[PDB]
Amino acid sequence: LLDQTKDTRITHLLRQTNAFLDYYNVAHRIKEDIKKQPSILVGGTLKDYQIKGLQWMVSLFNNHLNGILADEMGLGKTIQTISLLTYLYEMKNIRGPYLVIVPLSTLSNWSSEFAKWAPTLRTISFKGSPNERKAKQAKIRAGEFDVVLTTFEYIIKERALLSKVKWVHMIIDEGHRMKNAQSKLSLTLNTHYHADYRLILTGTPLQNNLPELWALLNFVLPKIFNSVKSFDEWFNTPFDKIELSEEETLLVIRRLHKVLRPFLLRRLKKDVEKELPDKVEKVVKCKMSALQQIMYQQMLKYRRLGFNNQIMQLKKICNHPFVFEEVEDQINPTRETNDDIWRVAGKFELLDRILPKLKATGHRVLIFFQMTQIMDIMEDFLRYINIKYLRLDGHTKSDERSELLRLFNAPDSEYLCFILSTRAGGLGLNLQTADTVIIFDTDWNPHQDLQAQDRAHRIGQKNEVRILRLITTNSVEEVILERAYKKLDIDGKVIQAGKFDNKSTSEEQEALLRSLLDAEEERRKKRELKDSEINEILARNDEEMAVLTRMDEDRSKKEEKSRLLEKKREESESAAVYNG
Amino acid sequence: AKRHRKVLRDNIQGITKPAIRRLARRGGVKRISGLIYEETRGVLKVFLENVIRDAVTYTEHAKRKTVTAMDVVYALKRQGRTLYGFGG
Amino acid sequence: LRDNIQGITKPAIRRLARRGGVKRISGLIYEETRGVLKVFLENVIRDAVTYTEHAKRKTVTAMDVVYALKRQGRTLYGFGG
Amino acid sequence: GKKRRKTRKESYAIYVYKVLKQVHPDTGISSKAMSIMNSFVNDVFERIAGEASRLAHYNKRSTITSREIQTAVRLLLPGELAKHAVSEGTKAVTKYTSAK
Amino acid sequence: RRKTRKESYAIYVYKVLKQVHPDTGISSKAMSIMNSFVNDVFERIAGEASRLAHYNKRSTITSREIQTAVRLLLPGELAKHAVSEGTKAVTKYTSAK
Amino acid sequence: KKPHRYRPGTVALREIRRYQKSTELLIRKLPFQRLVREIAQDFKTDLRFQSSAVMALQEASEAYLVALFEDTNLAAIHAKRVTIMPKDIQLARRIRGERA
Amino acid sequence: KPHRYRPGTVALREIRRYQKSTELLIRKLPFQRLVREIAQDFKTDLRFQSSAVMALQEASEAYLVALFEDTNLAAIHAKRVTIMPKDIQLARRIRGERA
Amino acid sequence: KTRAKAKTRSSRAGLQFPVGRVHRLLRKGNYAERVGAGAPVYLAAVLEYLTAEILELAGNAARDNKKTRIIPRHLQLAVRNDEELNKLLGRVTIAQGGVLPNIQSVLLPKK
Amino acid sequence: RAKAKTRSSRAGLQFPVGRVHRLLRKGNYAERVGAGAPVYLAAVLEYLTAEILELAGNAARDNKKTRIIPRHLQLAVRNDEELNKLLGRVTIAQGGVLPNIQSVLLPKKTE
DNA sequence: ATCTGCAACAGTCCTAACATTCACCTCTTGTGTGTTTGTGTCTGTTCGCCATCCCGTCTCCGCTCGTCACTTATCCTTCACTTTCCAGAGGGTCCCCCCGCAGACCCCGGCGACCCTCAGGTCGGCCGACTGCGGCACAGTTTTGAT
DNA sequence: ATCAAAACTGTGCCGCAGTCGGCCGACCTGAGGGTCGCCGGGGTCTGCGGGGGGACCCTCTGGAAAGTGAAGGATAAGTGACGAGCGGAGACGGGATGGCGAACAGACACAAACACACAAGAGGTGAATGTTAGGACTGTTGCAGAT
Ligand SMILES: Nc1ncnc2c1ncn2[C@@H]1O[C@H](COP(=O)(O)OP(=O)(O)O)[C@@H](O)[C@H]1O
Repeated sequence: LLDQTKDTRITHLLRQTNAFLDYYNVAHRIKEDIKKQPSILVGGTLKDYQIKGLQWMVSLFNNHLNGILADEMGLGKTIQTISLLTYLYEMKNIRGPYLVIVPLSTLSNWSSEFAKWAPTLRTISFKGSPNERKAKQAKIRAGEFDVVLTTFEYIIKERALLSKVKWVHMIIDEGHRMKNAQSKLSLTLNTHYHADYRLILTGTPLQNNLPELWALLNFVLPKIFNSVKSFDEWFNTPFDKIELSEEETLLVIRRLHKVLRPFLLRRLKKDVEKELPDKVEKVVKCKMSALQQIMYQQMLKYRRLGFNNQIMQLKKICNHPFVFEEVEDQINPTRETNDDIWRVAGKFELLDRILPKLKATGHRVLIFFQMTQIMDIMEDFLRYINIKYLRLDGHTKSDERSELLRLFNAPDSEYLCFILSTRAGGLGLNLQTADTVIIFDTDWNPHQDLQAQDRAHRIGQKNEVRILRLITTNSVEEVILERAYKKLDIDGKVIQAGKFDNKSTSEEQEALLRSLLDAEEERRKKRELKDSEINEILARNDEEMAVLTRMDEDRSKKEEKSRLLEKKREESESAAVYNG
Repeated sequence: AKRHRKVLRDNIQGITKPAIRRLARRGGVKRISGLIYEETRGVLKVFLENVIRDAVTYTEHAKRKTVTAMDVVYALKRQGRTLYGFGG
Repeated sequence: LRDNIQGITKPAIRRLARRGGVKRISGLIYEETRGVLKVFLENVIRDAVTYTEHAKRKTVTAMDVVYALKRQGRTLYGFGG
Repeated sequence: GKKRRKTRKESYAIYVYKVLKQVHPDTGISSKAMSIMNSFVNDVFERIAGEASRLAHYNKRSTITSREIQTAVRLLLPGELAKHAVSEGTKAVTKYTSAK
Repeated sequence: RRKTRKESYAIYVYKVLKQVHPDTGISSKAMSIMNSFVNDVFERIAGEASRLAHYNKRSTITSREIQTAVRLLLPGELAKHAVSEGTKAVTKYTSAK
Repeated sequence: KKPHRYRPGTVALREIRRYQKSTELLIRKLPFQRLVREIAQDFKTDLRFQSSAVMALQEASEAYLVALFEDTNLAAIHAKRVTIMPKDIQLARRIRGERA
Repeated sequence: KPHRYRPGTVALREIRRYQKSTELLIRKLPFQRLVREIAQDFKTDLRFQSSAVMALQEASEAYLVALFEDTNLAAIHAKRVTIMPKDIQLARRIRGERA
Repeated sequence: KTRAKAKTRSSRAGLQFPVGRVHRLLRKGNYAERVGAGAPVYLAAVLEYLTAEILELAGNAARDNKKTRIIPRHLQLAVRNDEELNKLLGRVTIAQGGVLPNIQSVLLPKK
Repeated sequence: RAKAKTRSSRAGLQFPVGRVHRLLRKGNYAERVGAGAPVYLAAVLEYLTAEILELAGNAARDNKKTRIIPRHLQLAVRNDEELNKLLGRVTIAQGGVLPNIQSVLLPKKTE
């Protein structure tokens, strides 16, 4: 039991923030309770839970802690943040110096909200040329400013500018880049200057790794270093199925809730707006083929059991063959692609089974990816069979990026399968007009979930979202899936923690904690190719059922040749044991 | 469809015309013909081939896969091209 | 032994140039090649007499000339070792 | 000559004569060319063993083995000479090790 | 991890520098260069004295072989002054203690 | 103010003075690294490198190309010209020994 | 008889015969007096084995033949046929021996 | 009882390089079978002479450039301006060194 | 006891592996000298000697001679490109040069 | 198209430079058995590099183009080079002398290798930390390109 | 033979990596003190071969004279490289995400050194034994230079 010891830490050094200009104690020792907004907030009303979060953060200011707003996508962090800014401007009369930090893909939107909702506060931006930066440099060295927008990058690139000013209150956004304790931006913010009041803002909990520590337990509070430098793994000791994780460390999980009481706020999207209907998630099992089978399972033997770090290449053997392009010089060296040469990957056979019926039934489709060469060769097929599409990646040059949404959100947008990348876009897609979001390869994260779903899960998703998370039989893609999904739904505990770390229904912290521990104890239950089932898990209603059976009749009266290619022969011996 | 990797600027021609001109104007040259570029690029290619095959041989003898500073310095030392600075 | 460098006769230098493949020679090659030959012999003979003075002998030998040529860079096969 | 022990100095001369009678059954060699082949064999010996000495001190071994001589071959000899020399050396060391 | 001592002539180059220019410092990479220079000339003089030992059919590297190695490696005036420095120090070493 | 263009040669001479006055690296690091890794891929297919290995190769190759252009400048000036051509890069390497 | 060859014919036939032959080309006794003078600069009472003098002669003549090959290349490069002191200096500078 | 474990062999000859380290490197470097007791003193004094000559000539190059810290450019200038150091380091490329301010006479236009 | 097996006869070579082993042993190359290393080295040397003598004997065949002279070794060496690269800094005594004339120096074909 | 002059072949001819035995001396290399230390094998830690993508921020590389200083082809003159011949002279060869001297033994002390302590000179992270120094900023020569 | 237009060059200030001085940790290497194989060095002898002198002979150098043919200077048509401007664009920071390989510490059987025994392989001689390249001595065609 060390929660009271950290309470003693904060009780001892809770006086620094008020001299230098129990946890139920530290969040409730001072109170001021005004549900009314500050007077100069213009351009729309507040929701009541927005006022709740605002009042909580005003108490965070008055408890003089370092708070965290961490609710879900599409629930208004921006208006709450500028409401905090204007309440702290007028109703406390300290008038800055305020700093903010956003990603550059949202700085126009944040400056728009700074114009519409606080015209009394003058807002300096930082973008563009060194000419514009030099003009605003000469403007800011005198001290005539209220709000200083800047990105991630100009913190280090204007070190001297934003260090010679004694800062008061920064509020930085998108904290899952602020996570890394050896990020150079994090080192410059820590050895920057003693800026007083700092807030992370995020839409996600801990991801990718171990619990929350390296962002919120470390950067947001410096005294937790002095109280954590040996006990970090001691709290992280929960990190095999019933006895350790479920039975005896349920108290440890409750102690993690108990230490993360006064600092977070993750109100779920299901509570108040709930305009997202649902998320109909299924999984679909692809397989190998005549090269990806014992042909390439020979190459696991005659390579290891050559290319370096084959775990990366074992993704490529189950995504698509001849992305190496050396075996294209043996299977189709005539450099002309056709039927049953591109199609030989089993994922791709599943594509040209499933895609013509959603072409018929009219499902608008987003498709995400890693490995942009898979996007390229899918685009090569997508010009081969000639069905309509687009493509977006890390080579859109920001103008076609801001352009392409008008092409895809037309009422006559005949382009249907909008090819994407899982990384590409940076929370700026804003696309409600799809109803089928398939996924090729699972990442090393649930950020693929928590972004690529939310691209279509925005305000205005007026269908049911049918997700087809592909997988292949006994490849590395399954250990990617079970690895990331199981041991990175650690935040099943934290997504349960959201409601009683929010508005706090009192039965959430025991009863529905157990009801989601049900999903954490159906591990072995959940761990353990037919047109009927696969065509129903995409189906929605019965006219779709009649036309999918009609398309089955229409490709059954046509005599399908066969499914795909068989194992031709001498090139199978040639690709493996004659390379070198 | 550009699906091959045939369409990309090749890596030896990535040693640019203005970088060849900066090594020339450091060398002392006042005026440079137009075939110097191909010739100097061929010269650099052959010299790197000699030094990197010696460094690969030293590395493979030491039974590792990481070509190091001392391996390149020993290779230049037996090229006759002795280098100070990196071999302590 | 006064000015023996001119014992390298003019048709001797012309013969070495004909072995070298020179079709036609200037008239100021002669003093220049005598200077070149004298510099090369001063270097080789300085190094070989250093080997001999170390060996406590009073005799230049074939091995001393071979060792001086080898440490200069010009290896010479045919005079023992 | 009255007895003063003409001092023995070794060479490679009978061995070069053996190899010449292998690769040409009917050709003699001169005395001066025998001395050139002798100085050549000493030169190539000293180059290869000097490079194996440097590899021994680099890798902090203290022992010249078949692998250090193989790597000295791959350093000193060019191209196809290095290839056939490595082939001959490995053939002779396996015929040494296996047979007797 | 038992931090491995990799030694060099850094502090000795520094002593000589503070003798001949008392108010000058040396950069880090120039110290690496002076280190590599001392090791280079060490290997050359030691290699030539080993060659002198094998050429005389003699087993011992002595001061005579180092003196002849310095006269075989160094140009001209550097050779004459370096041989003078070495003989100076060897007579001071043999006479005193 | 547009008709102020220097006599051809003058910018070349101030380039000569600035680049001999300074001591940076002139070929840029990323494409020279990709060239080094390509040429190494022609020998051992699965290598790894080091930042100091690539910087050692870059110091060596830039000092080599600067020495080659000093000698080719001497050969071009000897041929009563100013413009260096390929025939005297090939001459500098033929005389120096690197070609034949 | 006016049977005088034009220059070029006798030059090419001396090129042919002196590349086909193999003997030494500097006279043995004046070369020896040269060597003994140069060595008399460095030591007073030396003695020269005849193989030491002939080793010096082989080395010096292979040196001068290789140097005149490089001077022939430089003279052809300068659009000439005649070798000159400026290109003897050129090959001994590009090679390394002088500067 | 040990008499007086002091006066390293560097201190007897008055040198500044380690005679002990030089003797150990000559001994386990396997240059020859055995090493006299005066050869590393002689060699260490020689290496003191060479380091002293280059560092003096580089001190007088980091005075013209108004700079009290020897960077490798200064070692390049000292080495390649002393002609005997240039002939000792003839094949050597001092890294991060740069070349000398040489512009040929026929290049710069004056007439 | 056996009668005798020379180590050269075991490996099938011609060169003296015993003489190679004592030369590697006391030439001060390293301290310990392996037992397969002189076999490998004598193999390398027998190969290089066989190559040189084969090319020299072919040139002596070409000049109707049955005694191999230093001219013949010079012609073999400087006409094989790889042996020329190995013996680049080497003066084979009584060599001469390759019979080579430049192409400018030929007389004018039209006159 | 025909004299003509070196130069490559065609077949003897002393001689000398290798190649066979030969016994033979000796030293040197196998053969074989105690033995010890250098090299490898696996277990754990840490940190830097690899295969993939991202997301900005820029100097800087590529392409166009105008314009002219260069490279090169022609021609003319002229002097420095080759070719030939011919008188002389030192280089080459033989031979004889004739002592300095290189090398081989012989013997006997200094001396360096090896070993065993044991104190302290050297590396080496921290711990500031002082400052020497690059990067902006502002006047002020200082050459170049017209004129 | 004077002024516009850029380009270095001082000064100067201001943060920033980065020398650098202790701090002691904390060793691991050098110094000292003993022992004892062993190698180098002083000393004698003795063939041996390099310096030197001289006789003779002749090929090879020195020198001059005549022709001439490349070296070099002047000239001009031609074009290709250079300076400058502008707009994409790839280097360059920084990030995400695992994963692996190399440097670094103990245990240990191959393996290489030691050291005797001994014979047999390899130098040194010699002596025919040929023999094979070398050296004049002439026959005989292929390149060269006015016809
Ligand atoms: N009281 C309100 N009335 C209308 N719209 C609101 C209100 N509060 C918030 N919003 C909406 O919230 C949006 C901003 O939300 P944002 O901060 O982007 O949420 P998230 O950060 O979760 O994506 C605005 O576009 C605005 O339309």
